[PDB]
Amino acid sequence: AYTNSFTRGVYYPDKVFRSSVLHSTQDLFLPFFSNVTWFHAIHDNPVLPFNDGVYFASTEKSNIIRGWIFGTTLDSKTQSLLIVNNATNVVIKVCEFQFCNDPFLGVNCTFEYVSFKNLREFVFKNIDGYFKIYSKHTPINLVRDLPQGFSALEPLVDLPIGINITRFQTLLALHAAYYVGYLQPRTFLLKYNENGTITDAVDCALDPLSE
Amino acid sequence: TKCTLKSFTVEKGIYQTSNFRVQPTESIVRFPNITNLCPFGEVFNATRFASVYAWNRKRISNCVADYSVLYNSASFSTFKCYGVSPTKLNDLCFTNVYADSFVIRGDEVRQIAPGQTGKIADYNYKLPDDFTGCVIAWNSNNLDSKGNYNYLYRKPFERDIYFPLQSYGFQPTNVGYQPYRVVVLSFELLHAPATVCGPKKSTNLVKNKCVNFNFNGLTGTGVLTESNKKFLPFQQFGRDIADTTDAVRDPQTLEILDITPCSFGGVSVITPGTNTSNQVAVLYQGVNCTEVPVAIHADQLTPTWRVYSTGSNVFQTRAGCLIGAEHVNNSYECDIPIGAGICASYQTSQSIIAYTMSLGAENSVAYSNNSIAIPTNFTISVTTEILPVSMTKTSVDCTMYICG
Amino acid sequence: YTMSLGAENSVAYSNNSIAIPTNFTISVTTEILPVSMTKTSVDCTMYICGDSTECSNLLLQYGSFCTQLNRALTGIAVEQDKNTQEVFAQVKQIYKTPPIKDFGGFNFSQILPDPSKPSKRSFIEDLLFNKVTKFNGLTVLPPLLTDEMIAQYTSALLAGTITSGWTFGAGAALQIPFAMQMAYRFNGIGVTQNVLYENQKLIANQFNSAIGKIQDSLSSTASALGKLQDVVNQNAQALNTLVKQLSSNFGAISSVLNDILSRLDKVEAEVQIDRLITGRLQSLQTYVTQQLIRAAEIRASANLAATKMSECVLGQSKRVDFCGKGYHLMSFPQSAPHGVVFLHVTYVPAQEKNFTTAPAICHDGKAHFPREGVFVSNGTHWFVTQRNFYEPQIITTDNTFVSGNCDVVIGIVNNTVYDP
Amino acid sequence: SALGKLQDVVNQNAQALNTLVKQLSSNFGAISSVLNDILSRLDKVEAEVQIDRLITGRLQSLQTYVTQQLIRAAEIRASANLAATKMSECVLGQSKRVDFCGKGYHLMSFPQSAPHGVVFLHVTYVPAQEKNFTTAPAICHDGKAHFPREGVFVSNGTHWFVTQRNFYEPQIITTDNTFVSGNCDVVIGIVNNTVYDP
Amino acid sequence: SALGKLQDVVNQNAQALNTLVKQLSSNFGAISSVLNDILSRLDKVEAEV
Ligand SMILES: *[C@@H]1O[C@H](CO)[C@@H](O[C@@H]2O[C@H](CO)[C@@H](O)[C@H](O)[C@H]2NC(C)=O)[C@H](O)[C@H]1NC(C)=O
Ligand SMILES: *[C@@H]1O[C@H](CO)[C@@H](O[C@@H]2O[C@H](CO)[C@@H](O)[C@H](O)[C@H]2NC(C)=O)[C@H](O)[C@H]1NC(C)=O
Ligand SMILES: *[C@@H]1O[C@H](CO)[C@@H](O[C@@H]2O[C@H](CO)[C@@H](O)[C@H](O)[C@H]2NC(C)=O)[C@H](O)[C@H]1NC(C)=O
Ligand SMILES: *[C@@H]1O[C@H](CO)[C@@H](O[C@@H]2O[C@H](CO)[C@@H](O)[C@H](O)[C@H]2NC(C)=O)[C@H](O)[C@H]1NC(C)=O
Ligand SMILES: *[C@@H]1O[C@H](CO)[C@@H](O[C@@H]2O[C@H](CO)[C@@H](O)[C@H](O)[C@H]2NC(C)=O)[C@H](O)[C@H]1NC(C)=O
Ligand SMILES: *[C@@H]1O[C@H](CO)[C@@H](O[C@@H]2O[C@H](CO)[C@@H](O)[C@H](O)[C@H]2NC(C)=O)[C@H](O)[C@H]1NC(C)=O
Ligand SMILES: *[C@@H]1O[C@H](CO)[C@@H](O[C@@H]2O[C@H](CO)[C@@H](O)[C@H](O)[C@H]2NC(C)=O)[C@H](O)[C@H]1NC(C)=O
Ligand SMILES: *[C@@H]1O[C@H](CO)[C@@H](O)[C@H](O)[C@H]1NC(C)=O
Ligand SMILES: *[C@@H]1O[C@H](CO)[C@@H](O)[C@H](O)[C@H]1NC(C)=O
Ligand SMILES: *[C@@H]1O[C@H](CO)[C@@H](O)[C@H](O)[C@H]1NC(C)=O
Ligand SMILES: *[C@@H]1O[C@H](CO)[C@@H](O)[C@H](O)[C@H]1NC(C)=O
Ligand SMILES: *[C@@H]1O[C@H](CO)[C@@H](O)[C@H](O)[C@H]1NC(C)=O
Ligand SMILES: *[C@@H]1O[C@H](CO)[C@@H](O)[C@H](O)[C@H]1NC(C)=O
Ligand SMILES: *[C@@H]1O[C@H](CO)[C@@H](O)[C@H](O)[C@H]1NC(C)=O
Ligand SMILES: *[C@@H]1O[C@H](CO)[C@@H](O)[C@H](O)[C@H]1NC(C)=O
Ligand SMILES: *[C@@H]1O[C@H](CO)[C@@H](O)[C@H](O)[C@H]1NC(C)=O
Ligand SMILES: *[C@@H]1O[C@H](CO)[C@@H](O)[C@H](O)[C@H]1NC(C)=O
Ligand SMILES: *[C@@H]1O[C@H](CO)[C@@H](O)[C@H](O)[C@H]1NC(C)=O
Ligand SMILES: *[C@@H]1O[C@H](CO)[C@@H](O)[C@H](O)[C@H]1NC(C)=O
Ligand SMILES: *[C@@H]1O[C@H](CO)[C@@H](O)[C@H](O)[C@H]1NC(C)=O
Repeated sequence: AYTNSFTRGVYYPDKVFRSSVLHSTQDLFLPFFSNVTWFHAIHDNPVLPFNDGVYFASTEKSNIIRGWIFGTTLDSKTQSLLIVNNATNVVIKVCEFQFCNDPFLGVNCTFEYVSFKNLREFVFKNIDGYFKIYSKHTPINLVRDLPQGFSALEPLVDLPIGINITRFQTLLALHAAYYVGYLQPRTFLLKYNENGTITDAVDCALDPLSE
Repeated sequence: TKCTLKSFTVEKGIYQTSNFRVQPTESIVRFPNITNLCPFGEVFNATRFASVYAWNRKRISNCVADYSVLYNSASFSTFKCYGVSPTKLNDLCFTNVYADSFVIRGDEVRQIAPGQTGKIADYNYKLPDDFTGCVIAWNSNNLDSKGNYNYLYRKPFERDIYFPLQSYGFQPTNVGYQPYRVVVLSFELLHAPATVCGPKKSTNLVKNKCVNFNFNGLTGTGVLTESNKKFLPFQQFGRDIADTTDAVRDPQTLEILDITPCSFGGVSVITPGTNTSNQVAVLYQGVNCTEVPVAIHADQLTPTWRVYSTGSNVFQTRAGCLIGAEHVNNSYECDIPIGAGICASYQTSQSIIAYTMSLGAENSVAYSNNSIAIPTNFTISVTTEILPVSMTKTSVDCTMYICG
Repeated sequence: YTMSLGAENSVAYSNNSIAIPTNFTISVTTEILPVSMTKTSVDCTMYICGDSTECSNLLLQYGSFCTQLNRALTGIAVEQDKNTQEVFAQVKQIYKTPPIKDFGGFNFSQILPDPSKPSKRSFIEDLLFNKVTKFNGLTVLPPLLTDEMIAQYTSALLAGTITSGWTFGAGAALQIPFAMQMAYRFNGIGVTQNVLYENQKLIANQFNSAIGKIQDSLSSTASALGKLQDVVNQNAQALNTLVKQLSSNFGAISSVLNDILSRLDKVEAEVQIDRLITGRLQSLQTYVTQQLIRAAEIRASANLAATKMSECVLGQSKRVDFCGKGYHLMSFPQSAPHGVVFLHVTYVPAQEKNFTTAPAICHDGKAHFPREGVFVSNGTHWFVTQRNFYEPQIITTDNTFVSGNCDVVIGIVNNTVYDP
Repeated sequence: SALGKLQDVVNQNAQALNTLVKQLSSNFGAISSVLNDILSRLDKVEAEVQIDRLITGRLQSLQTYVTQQLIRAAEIRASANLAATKMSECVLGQSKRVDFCGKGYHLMSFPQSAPHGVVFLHVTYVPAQEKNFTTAPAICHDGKAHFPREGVFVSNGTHWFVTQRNFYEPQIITTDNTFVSGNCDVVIGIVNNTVYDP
Repeated sequence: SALGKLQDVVNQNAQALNTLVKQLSSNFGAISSVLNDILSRLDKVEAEV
């Protein structure tokens, strides 16, 4: 199955404040109106491709979707990236972790750290050995699906961890729904407001009017 | 004005000057205030360096560097830097630094540069064409030689984990065939907060005066001020339409500072001809009269110039503040145009007056539905009109002009 | 689609047919002209080097490029005040509007000043002024004349034009009643002046209504001001192009000059800074060259505007299709942002009739020709009439001059010519 | 200062040449402004770098001068076409075109030569010594409305006259000076008189 | 030769275009006038200069 991404998946290209300007930039972005693959928490935790970089989102009410796993083979042969979002805390690690092909949370390890009503949106990418995370949390009006509209994902992480990620997975609490899309190199026009905030955008390659 | 025109005589008019004012300025220095020393005394001094197929890589972060003591160490046979000069590393600073470490044969230094040739650079230590940082190397025949056949060789920054697994039997008796150590320092100059910085001490912070500031390596010059710009929490710099630094967050206090250039109030000098008088008046374009001495930094300006800040002979035109002309309520033909309806003249006991220009004598035509004025006489005028028709025919032997 | 060039029309030509207009419409065709452009000036040292001392020194070695650019832009800047003054300041006295508005039924109230605004722009000048929309060493200098001073001159030109005709151009203004000024404007297009007086209430209503249609046009339709808004857009776009070129590398390691000076030692930094100086300076030369050629385009329009002011405000112009379509009567100038608007009042003929016509008439052997106008017939009777408004007159020796005889003339017709 | 335009055309062209000459003193980042220094001080492998900076700078200076002269030549040509138009309409003719030929009503113009220019002595009639008069657009005679053939009706306060527009010259109002058009009713501001029939 | 102005306006534009095209033959100090020579003979770091 698929759904329409609309204008989702913009994020701040750099840690620079800009006021009122129409900035122009080129980076790995989710193409507008792209076919994102849609999943439900039923008989999920598969392994998907990572391709050149991922857009991920989940629609939520109680934090049933609690984490992610990334790497080449995800099977203790290498320092796999592991991430969990557990109520009062957030946890990020890389190590030779081991799991069966059905992981759940019960209702060379160079890094380790600890800190539907809603939508949680994310971008996960790697460039020049630097892993990055961008995110946003919001309430939503449309109960079914990704709402047609715009909001720029703010940065959470940069890590110099250098993993050759090609595959990834998401983690469920067991005794919910989520979306996967992929970034493409795109030139984007970004409208900054008076408050340093990106508030509209154009995917230049989308159509001749966007060009 | 005489200097702007390269002329000792100056005619009646208004002249936009080039700024020749002395503007002496002072320095200001700002950095994160973390106290750990960086591990360079480990990195340049380890028991054995890695094989270049699988080089060491250490992140350096959250610490104070001493590129000065490294650059002054007589250990190094080469210290070549790319996109940076080894001196400036002490005043510039970085979000992270990555040290890559390995042994080479002493002949191989050629392969360790942005985009260079050869099988080490092709297989297992590609450097990008725009590498920013330093390559530092020295002889290690005293340590890495034994022979030591373990020393093995085969996108940028990828460790390469028939066989490609070639190696050197390094011996103390080897001279280009001797082992050398190399460290590459790669520098992360991104817009995030700095975490590796040079030994340079931070000063106090100064506001509302022109200063040569450094924040984290941004060696600008300008008037620092506090500001009202609502930065998002992760943003560290703010930028102009020009893609130049318009604002910063200070590294020691998370307040947001504007930056602004010094003497942005443009100067025009209003003068009668110097053959008539040496008295002049100054228009500071755009500025507001109460701000003039602050705007031009009159606090550090030549006294004869400084007489053109304050003095009651001060007048706010819409074009900017006019100083050293006498405002007048009468109106006259425009002698020297200043702008926005203001003109100046030199008049009687003499001064430069400035006034709202007279558009002409006001008249009411004596109109009614039954009154007509008919002329009973005439005058034959002989109005003269002058027109250009040609200009001096030049011709340039451009080979003799350029290369004569 | 293939574009239409216009509606196709076979003119009903034949060797003895003439169409004479039996009526007219006044029209008030707006014409809009640029006169000046936003007066920029650039501190080329501040633009190229941004208070950097190393760059401020290096730019000296490129010599008088920097000062000859400031000279060229200063020439453009003064030329804008010259253009503006040549268009509006054609009148030496500020003629002020009369207290009582007894202009024979004509109603200028929408184009004369209003005391209700602190800058006394007329109603139509306020529509026009509503329909049209920094630290890097660039500056905008103000115009010499303020928008209010311009509105005093357009009022002076207008109050002269209304009270005194062309005479305020030729000498001191002479008062003349407005219904007498229009009789002069009608003789100036070969319409016999009784055609004004006999139709004065109609002509007043056509003029007053046409001014009203300009308020509706200007209230509804922003695209009429396209010439002026384009002159604003080009100069704002040229400024923004010149600013954004500060962000370009031109082959240096960074486009931000303080990066190079923070990051490289002086011997290396000079090579990088020479690229930024060369790029920024080449961008400035490009901008100034565009502005010189654009200022020449504006000056050509300013000289045209100054000429329409002299010929059609201060005068009446015989130059066909120079001051609006139709035969020109008079023009009222109105100020507008960086330009002028002329309300060209014109006479446009309408309601034709066809008539049988002859170049000459035979009486007793004598060939008679019209003194002014043409011979026509309703079929049964022959009349002489003026060329531009059907008004049949009996054919007489006052209306006609004799020359030669019936033998020579092609297409001559027999009639009686009456002896008064 | 009356000759300011022609003197300014001389000044601008002299200033452009003197600017173009002074740019030979600029080194444009080369080790000297003077080409024979570079050629005598440096060997070809090094000298070809520095001389290429001078060639680039001097060429860019010459291109700038030629661009100024092309634009200035277009400005002069617009003035030459204007002057040629004044010669044709204003010397070779009499011009109806208000304030094209000097100021006041045009009579004739005499050309005089001047350095890089032309000067026109525009002879013009300017009216003077106004009198105010009571006026009317038409005269009623015996119910017919009479209008002036040329000029306007005026009164000195006791008598009505017709006179040409631009020089007060009262004539008795007559059936030769005036044409009838319809009757008294239609005209706003008509006045009674007699009209004398010769 | 009566059509002097029109033929001159054609000639100037053809002359300007042919001059602009001929300038692609000029070295401007590069080792060849032809970009594909540089891109085939030189590796990137040398070629970019
Ligand atoms: C990243 O890891 C993947 C495997 O996880 C590498 O992909 C293989 O590359 C070899 C050639 O080196 C191919 O023969 C295989 O078919 C590839 N496998 C797959 C599943 O694509 C990949 O080369 C690594 N990336 C880099 C830049 O080294
Ligand atoms: C000449 O044309 C005008 C219109 O331009 C005519 O005036 C209109 O006449 C009709 C009646 O026929 C009225 O309803 C309109 O209100 C009039 N318009 C105006 C503005 O007054 C005029 O009647 C025509 N005259 C002749 C003799 O044909
Ligand atoms: C001139 O025209 C204006 C409208 O263009 C007339 O203004 C109106 O005047 C009356 C009172 O006389 C007011 O009731 C209206 O509200 C006015 N209209 C507007 C839009 O202001 C004015 O009366 C006319 N004057 C003459 C002498 O004709
Ligand atoms: C051509 O014009 C003449 C004069 O206007 C017309 O002759 C008059 O016609 C009216 C009726 O339309 C009569 O009341 C008059 O008595 C006629 N005058 C004379 C002297 O006889 C003539 O009818 C017009 N012809 C056409 C075809 O319109
Ligand atoms: C105008 O009227 C005259 C008579 O008044 C006509 O002249 C006669 O024309 C015929 C035919 O050519 C001749 O036989 C007669 O000898 C002519 N008489 C005279 C006195 O010349 C003339 O034909 C008429 N023309 C028109 C156009 O109607
Ligand atoms: C208006 O002009 C007429 C004609 O010039 C004047 O009438 C004459 O006045 C003089 C005395 O000034 C008498 O001798 C004549 O006999 C009058 N002529 C006629 C035909 O009446 C009249 O006086 C002038 N009025 C004014 C106020 O200047
Ligand atoms: C022109 O003179 C005539 C008389 O020769 C004036 O006509 C009289 O006007 C009054 C007032 O309206 C009427 O009571 C009479 O009946 C009219 N008499 C005739 C014979 O029509 C006329 O008013 C005068 N007009 C002007 C503008 O002075
Ligand atoms: C999404 O994919 C389907 C095929 O799976 C394709 O028909 C459709 O055109 C794609 N969406 C868009 C917006 O092109
Ligand atoms: C989140 O997980 C970490 C271990 O991964 C643990 O230390 C922390 O206490 C947990 N918090 C909650 C609320 O589960
Ligand atoms: C790290 O890599 C080595 C081989 O280089 C491997 O033996 C070891 O098991 C890895 N570390 C962990 C914690 O598995
Ligand atoms: C900027 O932020 C303020 C609150 O700090 C808010 O009132 C305002 O609407 C915001 N403006 C924009 C353009 O988002
Ligand atoms: C390296 O270690 C030796 C002692 O083993 C010490 O004398 C020397 O100063 C050190 N040098 C550096 C650069 O750390
Ligand atoms: C800077 O130093 C002061 C003490 O001099 C310290 O209180 C402050 O926390 C430091 N700044 C930061 C950002 O920690
Ligand atoms: C210079 O000034 C004197 C009066 O001081 C005057 O007579 C003379 O004409 C002036 N000359 C010029 C070239 O302005
Ligand atoms: C000028 O600055 C003063 C404060 O110094 C302020 O009160 C005033 O409003 C300003 N006036 C203008 C015209 O900007
Ligand atoms: C000028 O006019 C103001 C009022 O507008 C008045 O207060 C002032 O005293 C006048 N100054 C002179 C020198 O006349
Ligand atoms: C004049 O007559 C011709 C006769 O064919 C007719 O076609 C034409 O439309 C008429 N024109 C007018 C204005 O009535
Ligand atoms: C008009 O044309 C006809 C033929 O169409 C010709 O017989 C006649 O003589 C011509 N009349 C005039 C007045 O030219
Ligand atoms: C004409 O008469 C009026 C009467 O008020 C007077 O003001 C005006 O000055 C007079 N003009 C001439 C030229 O006599
Ligand atoms: C002329 O104006 C007066 C008021 O100034 C007025 O009473 C008179 O009726 C008007 N006359 C005409 C013919 O318009």
